[PDB]
Amino acid sequence: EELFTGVVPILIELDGHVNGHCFFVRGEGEGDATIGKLSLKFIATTGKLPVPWPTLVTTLVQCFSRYPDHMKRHDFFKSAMPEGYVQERTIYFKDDGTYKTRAEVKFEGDTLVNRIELKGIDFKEDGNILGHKLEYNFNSHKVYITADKQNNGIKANFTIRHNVEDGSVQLADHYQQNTPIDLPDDHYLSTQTILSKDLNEKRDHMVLLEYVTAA
Ligand SMILES: [Cu+2]
Repeated sequence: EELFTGVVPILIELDGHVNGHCFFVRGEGEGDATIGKLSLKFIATTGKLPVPWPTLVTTLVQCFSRYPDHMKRHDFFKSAMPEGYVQERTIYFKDDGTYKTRAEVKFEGDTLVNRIELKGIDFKEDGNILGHKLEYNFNSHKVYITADKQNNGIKANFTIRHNVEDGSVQLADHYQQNTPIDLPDDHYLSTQTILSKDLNEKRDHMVLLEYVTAA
């Protein structure tokens, strides 16, 4: 709780391998967990990414979600601090390839840091992902959390809707395990996101603003 009153600096570092391709992504910014606001800039320090930016958005700190006082007792992510929880995920793109990921989220000094390993496999050649055919926007989604207990963590479930350029939609099935390095009765996070760019950046990048509240 108290480690998130005020505004906290965020550092996100990603390690990506998809179909033999390679990338590293670094993001700075800050979060305000008392109103659920995130602001972040990400740079692909290894030139043009091999996947479209919005596939990585879900993957790149839920501990910045806003919990109503009446729900403060059900916030897992904050309870596991300043020590760090591990976020594990599996992501199926329908009829297109998979992401499997592991991440440690923890405080380092006064910075909340999130360090991430990613593998991406079986992704179709010139499918929507490897073919960069998704629109550069993000939609709203609900993230259904539930207790794990038998491994002192939480699980999660949601489906991301991706806008394809022609007008169809790429579905991305997420499964999630978090585990500490507290338990919540079944609720969900309501997520809202805006993908932008910075007209004074040359490098390849993404600006991201986002609001999340629990219900
Ligand atoms: Cu690597």
